[PDB]
Amino acid sequence: AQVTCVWDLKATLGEGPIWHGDTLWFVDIKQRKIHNYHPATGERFSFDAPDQVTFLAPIVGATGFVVGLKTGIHRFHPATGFSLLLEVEDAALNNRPNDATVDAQGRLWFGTMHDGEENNSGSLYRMDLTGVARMDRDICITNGPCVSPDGKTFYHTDTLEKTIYAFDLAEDGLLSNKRVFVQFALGDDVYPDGSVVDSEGYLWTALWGGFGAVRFSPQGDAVTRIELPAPNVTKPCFGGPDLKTLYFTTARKGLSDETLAQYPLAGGVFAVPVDVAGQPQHEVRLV
Ligand SMILES: O[C@@H]1[C@@H](O)[C@H](O)OC[C@H]1O
Ligand SMILES: O[C@@H]1[C@@H](O)[C@H](O)OC[C@H]1O
Ligand SMILES: O[C@@H]1[C@@H](O)[C@H](O)OC[C@H]1O
Ligand SMILES: [Fe+2]
Repeated sequence: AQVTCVWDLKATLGEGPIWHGDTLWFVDIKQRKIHNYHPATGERFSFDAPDQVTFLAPIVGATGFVVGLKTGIHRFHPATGFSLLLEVEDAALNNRPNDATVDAQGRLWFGTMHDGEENNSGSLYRMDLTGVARMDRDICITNGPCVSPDGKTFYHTDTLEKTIYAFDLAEDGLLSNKRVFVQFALGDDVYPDGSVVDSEGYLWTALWGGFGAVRFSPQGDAVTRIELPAPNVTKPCFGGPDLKTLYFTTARKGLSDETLAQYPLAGGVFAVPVDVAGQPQHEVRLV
């Protein structure tokens, strides 16, 4: 259908969109901002973060959000700012968190990455009521943790290796039976960024350098591709009254001034109606 640039925000690294409280929340990692977009009114709110902020997740029985800062996992509320919840990694790695999801058990799955985007020092983490467990390792840029509606399949992306993996997800939160789900052969400079799983179990993957997003069947076959006037698309997010408005964050990061003049809406927020609803956002169980 028609794609609308609903917020010509020109973010440096728009990322981590979630639908919460009937509005769209997301981040600009590199401008260190949390953004909030109210589609019903067009109202926009922005909050400064004391470090790069990479993901947002709401909390069971509590206000505010748990967020990924470069310095660790924090609680955030607009009224009180940021407070450290826990550190996950040696700061010496020059890592930062990146993408995250909340599964149906209130577990927060989030990745880390080399902030310099060169070292294979990133990991996957599972944060729940039993603590924080390292689930995978040795990945330069992690991305797009997500779970299927039935809770039995978990997807995770190695962006620079152009590969999405699928795992069996057990009821105690353990992973097994890792296998290639999709390896990207869509162009020299096209990499999978963030992904979400829709209500039918199909995977939507935003394309870095691919000017859009691709919907994949549970068997790993592309069924639909959405074009946006922005070379780097970072993550999809289902929102709107019935989770049938697919929002996308995008990024100006990595694009030359010439390319930005050619694609000036890069870094904007885009919305397109789709036929299959997304999954409802889950809240993290912190205690
Ligand atoms: O600009 C990028 C910077 O933000 C990142 O930290 O390191 C890689 C650079 O390309
Ligand atoms: O650093 C960026 C990361 O945050 C994004 O998820 O994938 C693209 C990278 O350039
Ligand atoms: O080769 C891959 C193909 O199998 C998948 O369906 O679409 C993505 C391609 O990269
Ligand atoms: Fe990402």
